Amino acid sequence: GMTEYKLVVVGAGGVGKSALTIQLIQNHFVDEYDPTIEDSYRKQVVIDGETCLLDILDTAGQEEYSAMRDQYMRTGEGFLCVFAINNTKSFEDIHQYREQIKRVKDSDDVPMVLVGNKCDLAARTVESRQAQDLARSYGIPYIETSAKTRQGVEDAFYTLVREIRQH
Amino acid sequence: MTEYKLVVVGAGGVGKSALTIQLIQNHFVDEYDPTIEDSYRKQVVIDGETCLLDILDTAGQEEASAMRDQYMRTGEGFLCVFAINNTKSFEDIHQYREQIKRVKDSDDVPMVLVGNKCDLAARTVESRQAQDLARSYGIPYIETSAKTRQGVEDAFYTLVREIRQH
Amino acid sequence: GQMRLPSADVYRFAEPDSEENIIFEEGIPIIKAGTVIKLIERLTYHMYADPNFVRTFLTTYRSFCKPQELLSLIIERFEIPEPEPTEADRIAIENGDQPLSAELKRFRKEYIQPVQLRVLNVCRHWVEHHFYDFERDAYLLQRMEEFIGTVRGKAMKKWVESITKIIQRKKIANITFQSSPPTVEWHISRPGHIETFDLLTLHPIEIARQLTLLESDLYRAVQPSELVGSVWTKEDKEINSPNLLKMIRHTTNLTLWFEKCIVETENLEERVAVVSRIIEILQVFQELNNFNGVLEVVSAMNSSPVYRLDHTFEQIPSRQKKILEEAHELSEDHYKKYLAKLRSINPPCVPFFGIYLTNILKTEEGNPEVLKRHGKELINFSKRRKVAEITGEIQQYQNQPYCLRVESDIKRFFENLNPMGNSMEKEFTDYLFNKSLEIEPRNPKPLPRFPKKYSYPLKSPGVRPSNPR
Ligand SMILES: Cc1cc(Cn2c(N3CCNCC3)nc3c(N4CCC[C@H]4CN)cc(Cl)cc32)cc(C)c1F
Ligand SMILES: Nc1nc2c(ncn2[C@@H]2O[C@H](COP(=O)(O)OP(=O)(O)NP(=O)(O)O)[C@@H](O)[C@H]2O)c(=O)[nH]1
Ligand SMILES: [Cl-]
Ligand SMILES: [Cl-]
Ligand SMILES: [Cl-]
Ligand SMILES: [Cl-]
Ligand SMILES: [Mg+2]
Ligand code: NA
Repeated sequence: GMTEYKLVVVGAGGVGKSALTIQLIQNHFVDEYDPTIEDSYRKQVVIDGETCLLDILDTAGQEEYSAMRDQYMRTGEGFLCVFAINNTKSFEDIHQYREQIKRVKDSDDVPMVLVGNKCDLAARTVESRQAQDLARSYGIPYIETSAKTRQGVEDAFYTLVREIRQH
Repeated sequence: MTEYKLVVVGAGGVGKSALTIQLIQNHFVDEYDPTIEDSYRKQVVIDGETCLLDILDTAGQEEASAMRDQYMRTGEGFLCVFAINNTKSFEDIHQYREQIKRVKDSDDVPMVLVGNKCDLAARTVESRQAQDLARSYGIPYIETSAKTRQGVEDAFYTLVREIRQH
Repeated sequence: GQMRLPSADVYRFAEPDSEENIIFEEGIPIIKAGTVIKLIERLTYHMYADPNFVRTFLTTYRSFCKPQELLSLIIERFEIPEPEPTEADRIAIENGDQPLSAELKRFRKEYIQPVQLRVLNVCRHWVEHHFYDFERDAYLLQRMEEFIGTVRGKAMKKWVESITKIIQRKKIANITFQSSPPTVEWHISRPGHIETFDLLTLHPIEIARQLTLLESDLYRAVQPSELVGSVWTKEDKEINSPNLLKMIRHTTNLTLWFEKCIVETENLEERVAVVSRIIEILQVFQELNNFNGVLEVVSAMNSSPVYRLDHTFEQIPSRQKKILEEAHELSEDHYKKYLAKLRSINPPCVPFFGIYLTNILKTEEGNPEVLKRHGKELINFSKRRKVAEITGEIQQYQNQPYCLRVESDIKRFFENLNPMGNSMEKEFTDYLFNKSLEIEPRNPKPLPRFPKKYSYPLKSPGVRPSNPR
């Protein structure tokens, strides 16, 4: 029936990456979660008037299993590359995540978005202009999100779906 | 996976905890640390069916004797343990049997009679006397050693079969 | 009627339950949220024991209460005032008679003694299963030793003396089986010739057995203190989660070793033998319920350097393609078949830890620390119960030992495995991918030929065990 998009979230650990998918798939208006629940990572949405099913893989917490990255990434059609705006190292990691995705997918043009995540009130160290410049150099969109207010979360996932649809 | 709530009861020092830890960890505990209440879980395939055993290990010391109704209400089946070198622990069995029946308001509660410490030569309770008691209750009698593992799986898994068939 | 209680002014744990201090989930009650005072009251409740709650609380409480404060609170819980004589007792005493003290005796038997025993059970579980609090705070240990060592009165004496001994044993701190382990199996490498040990010269059965013993030991060593609070993801992860990280780094090294064995075997026929041997090891991992091992192999075969080796794939026997495909199917649909298989097998097993880590992290990130109700902040205990359900599952699979004999030299070989050498991760995984491109170039570049590198027979001895008398 409706199209299912397999999305994969990648990025450094320990800096709130998991809040992106939790806030999306959540009961938006009840701050609660059981990730063990079958299809706590599947969500039917309407994007530009077209209903589809998002299947989101977020292996947050498994970052030390670095030799499993290919196994996980191979499942995906589009990728959210996430860094924290108060963690410069996580921003510097983005280049290698993108290179690894290109290699797994055997393509120079994989649907992907760059996401800068605000995970606390600690001082921002990556300015939006730096991240915009990086995204432009890659030819991909940039979305900033809050890990607390849900701002930007729908835009991040919907923009990625549009990237897949327009590939 | 069906879940089974087993409760191990009997006089202080008969080996309830040693039996349970042998089942759970394949280890024999030499120390005698009196239990207040401990609980364990074990996934195991019995007669081709996977289940999850919740095992409640209870206090045998008489100072805890007023706190039993609460665990007898929740248990599905009971291992009634005495030690074959302690006649007093065998005489205490009928008090546990009667209390379980009262609390669960049932004459038909899954139970197994366990004579533990069967590795020791100096027996004071003869198998026949225990078997006669078990027959009067309608339940099997299994002799065990928490030290050697003799009969340990048989005791616990027979109780599971009793609950299954209940 | 119900027993009367001490005045809440002299004993804080007698405040009535209300929605301002405890909330229950919709035959003992399950707590959704409460003040720390109410959680401790129910942890040590006079009407029933709740061993699951004791484990849940002691595993997770540091997110809402400091260890020093917990000890102060349970000592306060323990010190229960006794009621004054009743009117009937007074009249007896005024006549020179001994009072019946019926209400006092009932309160001792049905309130004080169960609450005090359940406080001691918390202390006992705390010392036996969560002793790290005391290892990290010597003053906390002194306070516990003093509290236990000064409990008076004969009703508690057996457990006070026992807990005192347990503490002293923990400060200065054997398996029996239903049958004998199978005989250790040898192939080209013979016992004591560690210099020849390699993927194809050790027996594939024994490779799988010794890796399973190693991976089982690594799995069994991970304590809940390495997991609660998501501490393995934070800046101090090497301090707080060392056994977990050692376990993960072993898994990563084995996956990279499999990839390295494959792509450094440049001759096609030899590389087919290497891959075939790895899938045989995977088969034995499956037989042993070593799911960590299964996924180590699957991750290697799905890696970018190996996945693209179509000429190697073409020569793998159909039956072995099927073994690998069914192993990969365990991971599909968010590990649906893996989860069902783990829950159906007869242990011992070695679970894959990664799923637990993601579920703990998302449970802690996706639920609030407190619930606000009637102007009060209540501890969200349901969130902690969910974390402790995961740590309890982990612990349940840590109990059962494997009935397999250690081979000390093979164990040392796999403990010391270091496929990356002195190279950094990026340089090494780039090296593996460039080797892949060398041995099977991208179309339309022609496929080169390469000389053999192994001087010994490539035929596998198979994975069915042997048994001499
Ligand atoms: C046996 C073997 C397998 C692979 C690599 N590989 C391939 N390849 C597709 C591209 N052509 C090459 C083969 N498919 C899979 C696979 N899929 C899951 C569903 C079914 C199958 C379809 N993708 C799972 C896993 Cl884990 C490994 C897979 C490389 C070498 C060297 C091998 F010897
Ligand atoms: N020889 C032998 N000793 C045993 C056996 N089972 C238990 N013991 C010993 O008997 C003592 C009491 O064991 P324990 O398991 O603590 O008994 P318990 O019934 O749990 N006691 P409590 O009711 O106070 O909790 C320990 O020293 C233990 O090693 C057995 O099968 N053989
Ligand atoms: Cl839209
Ligand atoms: Cl996910
Ligand atoms: Cl357990
Ligand atoms: Cl190596
Ligand atoms: Mg005991
Ligand atoms: Na920074």
